[PDB]
Amino acid sequence: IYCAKYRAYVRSRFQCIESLNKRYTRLRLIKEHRIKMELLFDPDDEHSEPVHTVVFQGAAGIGKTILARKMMLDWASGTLYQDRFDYLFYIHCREVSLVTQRSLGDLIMSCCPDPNPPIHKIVRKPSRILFLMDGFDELQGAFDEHIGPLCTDWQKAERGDILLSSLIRKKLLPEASLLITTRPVALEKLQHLLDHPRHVEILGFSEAKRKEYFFKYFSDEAQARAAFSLIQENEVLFTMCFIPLVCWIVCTGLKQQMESGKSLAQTSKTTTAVYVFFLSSLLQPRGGLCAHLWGLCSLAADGIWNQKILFEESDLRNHGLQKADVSAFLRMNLFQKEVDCEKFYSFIHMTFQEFFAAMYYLLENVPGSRLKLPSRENYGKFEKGYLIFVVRFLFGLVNQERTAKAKKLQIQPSQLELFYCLYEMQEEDFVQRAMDYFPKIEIGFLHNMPKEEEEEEKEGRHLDMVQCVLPSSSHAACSHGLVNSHLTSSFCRGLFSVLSTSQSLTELDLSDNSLGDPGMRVLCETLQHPGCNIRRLWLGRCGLSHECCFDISLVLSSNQKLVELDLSDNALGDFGIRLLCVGLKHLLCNLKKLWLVSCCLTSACCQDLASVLSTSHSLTRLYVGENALGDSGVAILCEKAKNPQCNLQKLGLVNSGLTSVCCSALSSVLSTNQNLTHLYLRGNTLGDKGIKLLCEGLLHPDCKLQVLELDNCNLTSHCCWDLSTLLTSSQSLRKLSLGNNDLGDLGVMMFCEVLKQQSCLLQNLGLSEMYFNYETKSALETLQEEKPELTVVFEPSW
Amino acid sequence: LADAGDLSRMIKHFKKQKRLIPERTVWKYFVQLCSALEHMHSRRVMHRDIKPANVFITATGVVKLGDLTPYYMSPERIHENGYNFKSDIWSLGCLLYEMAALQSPFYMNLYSLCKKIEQCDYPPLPSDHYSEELRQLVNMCINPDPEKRPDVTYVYDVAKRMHACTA
Ligand SMILES: Nc1ncnc2c1ncn2[C@@H]1O[C@H](COP(=O)(O)OP(=O)(O)O)[C@@H](O)[C@H]1O
Repeated sequence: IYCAKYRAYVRSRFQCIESLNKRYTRLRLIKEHRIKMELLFDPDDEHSEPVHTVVFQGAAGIGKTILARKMMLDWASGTLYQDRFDYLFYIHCREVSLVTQRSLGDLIMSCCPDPNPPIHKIVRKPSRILFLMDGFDELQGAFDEHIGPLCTDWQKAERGDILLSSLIRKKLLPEASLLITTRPVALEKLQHLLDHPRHVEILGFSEAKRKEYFFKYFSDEAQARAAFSLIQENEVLFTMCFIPLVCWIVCTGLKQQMESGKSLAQTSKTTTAVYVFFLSSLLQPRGGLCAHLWGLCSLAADGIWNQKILFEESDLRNHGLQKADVSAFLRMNLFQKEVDCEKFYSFIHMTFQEFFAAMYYLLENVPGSRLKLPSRENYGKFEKGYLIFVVRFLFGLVNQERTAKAKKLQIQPSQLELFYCLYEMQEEDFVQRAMDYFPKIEIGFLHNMPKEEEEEEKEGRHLDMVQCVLPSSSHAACSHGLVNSHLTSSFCRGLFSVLSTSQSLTELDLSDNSLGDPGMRVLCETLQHPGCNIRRLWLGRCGLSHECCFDISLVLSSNQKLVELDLSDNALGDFGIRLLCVGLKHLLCNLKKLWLVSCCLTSACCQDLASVLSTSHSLTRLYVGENALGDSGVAILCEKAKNPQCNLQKLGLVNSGLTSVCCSALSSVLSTNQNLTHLYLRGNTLGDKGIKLLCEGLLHPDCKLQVLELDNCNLTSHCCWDLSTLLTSSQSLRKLSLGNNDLGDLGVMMFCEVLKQQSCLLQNLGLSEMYFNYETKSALETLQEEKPELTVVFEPSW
Repeated sequence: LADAGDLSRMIKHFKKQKRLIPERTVWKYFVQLCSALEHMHSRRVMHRDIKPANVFITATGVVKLGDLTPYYMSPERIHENGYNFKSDIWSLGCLLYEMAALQSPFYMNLYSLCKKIEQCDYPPLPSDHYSEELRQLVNMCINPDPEKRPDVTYVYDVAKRMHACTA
C-alpha cells in the first residue's frame, strides 16, 4: 500500500539527476576467485552458501552509487524484477554520517509517520528488505566503526547510537541484506568487522561502450563523430576514459567549448589534467573571483578534517562568503544542492572535495595528512598530480594555481614519506602511498621522478588489471631494480618497450602467471637485440608450451648476457627440446647454469644433451632435477663425462630406477671426471647394490668430489663403517645427508664408534626422521662439540 | 593422494634455488589450504596434525587435502592443556612462517622451546620481501593465550582478498 507512494517518490528523486534513463550504459562486473546484477546476491551453494551481503568496489568514480540509483529507479520502474524483495532503502552514508545518536531512520523528508512497528514485522517472515548503504569512505566520526562495545535490540525502537546500531544490525542478528559500496581502501575497517561477505569489483568503460556513451550524450552528428575521433587520436585519455567520471568531465568540458570551437584534444595527460582543465572551463570568464576561489578553497576540506561532509545548508558558507557566487557555483556545478532535496549543500562527487582538499593543503600540516593517510587516498594522489604539473603550469596557465614556496615543502616531504613507506614497508592490499600512480600523475622528471631510482629496493609491482601505461612510464624512467612483474597477458608492447631499455641494471622473473599462446611468442623481439638485458632468468610454472622453444632458441643464440634460465613445470619435453638444444649447441653462448626441472620430459632427449657439455665449455651446472625420466638414458649419462675436461661443476639429478645400472654408470663419472663438485641424488629407490657400487666407485683413488647426498634407502648396518673408513682413507667427500632411512640403532652405534676416533667427513652430517633410543643420542650430542670437525648433526624429533 | 609431490619438496626446490617464494604463489597455496580446512571444520571434523609434510599438491597447483610429543606442538599442548581450534591456528602460524622464511619459527631438546614460548619469542620476518599485512596476521596467529587467536572464518576471508588482489 505504502509501496507505490514512495516508489513514485524515489522515481522523482533519481529521475531528476543528470534524464539518466536514456543516459545509462551497462557496465562490467568481475569476481574471479581463481556479472549480472539480476540475482547478483545469490547465496547459492556453489561456494557462497550462507551469505547475505556483497560489497562493491572500484577506484574513485567508477559509478557505484549511480549504479545503485539505476537499481532503485529500475525496480521503481519494475523492469522484470521477479519480487525477491519488497522495500529497498537507500542509505546515503554522507548524510547519516553523524555520531549524534538518532534511532532507526526510514522517514527522510519527515512525512506522515510510516508503519514502523509493522515495518519490522515485515522483516522477520518476509526477508524482503534491503538497505543500500552507499559511501563507506565518508562515514564520519573519527574513522571509528570498530568492534561494537554494546549491541542493540532487534526492534531498534530505542534511540541507540547508529554507531552502535547499524554497525550491530550490520554485524549481528541482521536477517536482512546490505550491499555496501566503497573504495577497497576502506575495506579494512569493514574487514575485521566480521561479515562473511561477497565481493564484486566494478570495471566499466571499454572501447565500444565508451563509443555508446559519446553517442548517447551528444547529438548524433554534431561532434559524436568529430569529438569522438578528436579525443581518440590521443596517446592517453582513451585509456584514462576507462573511468566514466573522466568521460563526464570531457563531454561537459568541451560542450561549453563547442561554441568557441576547436580546442578539444589539447593538454590532456592525467587524472589531474582533466580535473584542472574542467575547472578552468567552468571558472574561465570571471578572472572579484580571485577572493571567491580562495574562499571556496579555505572551507571545502574542514568538512573532512573536522568531518562534516554535507555543508549543512551552507551555514558554514554563510560564514564564509555566501553571496550570489554560491548560486553561480551551484548553477555551473548543477548537482550541489538539488540532490540533497531539502536544504543541504554538497559537492558533486567529493573527489572534487578531495581535489579541493588538495587545493586546501596547498593553500592552508601535510605530515598530519601523512600520519592520518591510510585510514581512507585521493587527496594525496590529487595533490601530487597537482604539484609537478603546476610547477610545469607555472609557465603554462596563469599563476592563480598557487599564491609559491609551499610547493617545494610538500614535494620533498612527498619523496621523504615515499622513502619511509617503501624501505621498511610493503603493504599489498590496503595501505597505499607505495604505488606508482603517485609518481605517474606527477609526470620534475630529473629529480622528483628519478629520486625513486634510489628508493626502489629491488621491487616488483603487480599488474593484474591496471592499464600498463603507468608502470611502463615509471620504471623505464629510473635505472635500478631487479623487478618481478606479473601477468602482462593481453597487452604486448608495454612489456617489450620497457624490458628492452633496462640496460642500466636489471633482472627479471615472470613466475606463476599465465602468459598466453603468443605470450610464449612475445618477448622474442624484446630479447633478440643487444645492449644490456636479463642476466639470469626464471619462468616458474608460467604459461609456456612447445611453440616458444625455437623462438627462445634464437634468444639462446643471440644472447651474450644469459647465465641462468629455468623452465620449471611448463610442459616442454618433446620436440621443443630438439629446438632448445640446437639453439644452445648452435652458437657460442655465455650460459653457465641451466634449470629444466619437472617439465614433462623423457629419455628421448638426453642424447642431444650429451653433446652440449662436450662442445660448450661454459655450460657448467645442469640441474635437470627430477623431471620424469628414467632408464635407458643411463649410458648417455655415462658418456656425459667419460672424457675429462668437460667443465661441469655440479650435476643435479633425477629420481631414477634400477640401482645397479645407474650406479655402475655413476661410478665411471665419479671416478674419471674431475672438477665435479656436488651431486644431489634424491628420491631414488635404491638398496645395498647401489651404495655398494658407489663405495666401489669412491674407492678409486684421486677422484675428487665435494658434497653428496643419498636420500631414499633402507641401508644395511655395515655400509656406514665401510664408507667412513673410505673417507678416513681419503678425503673423498666433505659432507653427506640421510633422510627417511630406517637404519636403526646399530647403524648409528657403529657410526658414533667410528666417529669417536678420526671423524671421517669434514663438513656436515644429517640424520632425520628417527624414533630411536636416547642412550646413543647422548653420545651424538656429546661428540660434536669437543671435536667440531663434525659441526652439525640433524637431530630427528626430540 | 596425488602423485606430483608435496609442499616440503616445494620448499626444498627454492632451498636449492636460493630464492624466497614470491607472495602471489604464497597466497595461491594458502587460500586453497584455508578453504579446505574451513570445509573440514564446518562439517565438525578436526585435524590435529597440520604439518608441512602433510600438504599434498598436484603439478597444476590444486592441494588435494590429505586426511586426518612432536616438535610442532602448541604452547598449551606442549604443557598438556587442551588442543583447541586455537592450536590449529598455532599450527597454521608455524606453517606459514615455514613457507615464509624457509624454516620454522623455533628451529635439540624441548625445555628452551617452552622457555622462549613463555618469553614469546620468534625471529622477525624481513620487511622488504613480504607483505606487512601478512606479518600482522602472523603476530595475530602466534598469540600465547587461546582467546587472542582469530579463527579460520576470519583468516580465510582475509586471504581470499589477499589472493583475489594477487591473482
Ligand atoms: N551508466 C552510466 N551512464 C552514464 N554516465 C555514467 C554511468 N555510470 C557512471 N557515469 C558517470 O559517473 C558518475 C557517477 O558515479 P557515482 O556512482 O557517483 O560514483 P560513486 O559511486 O563512487 O559515488 C557520473 O558523473 C556519470 O557521469
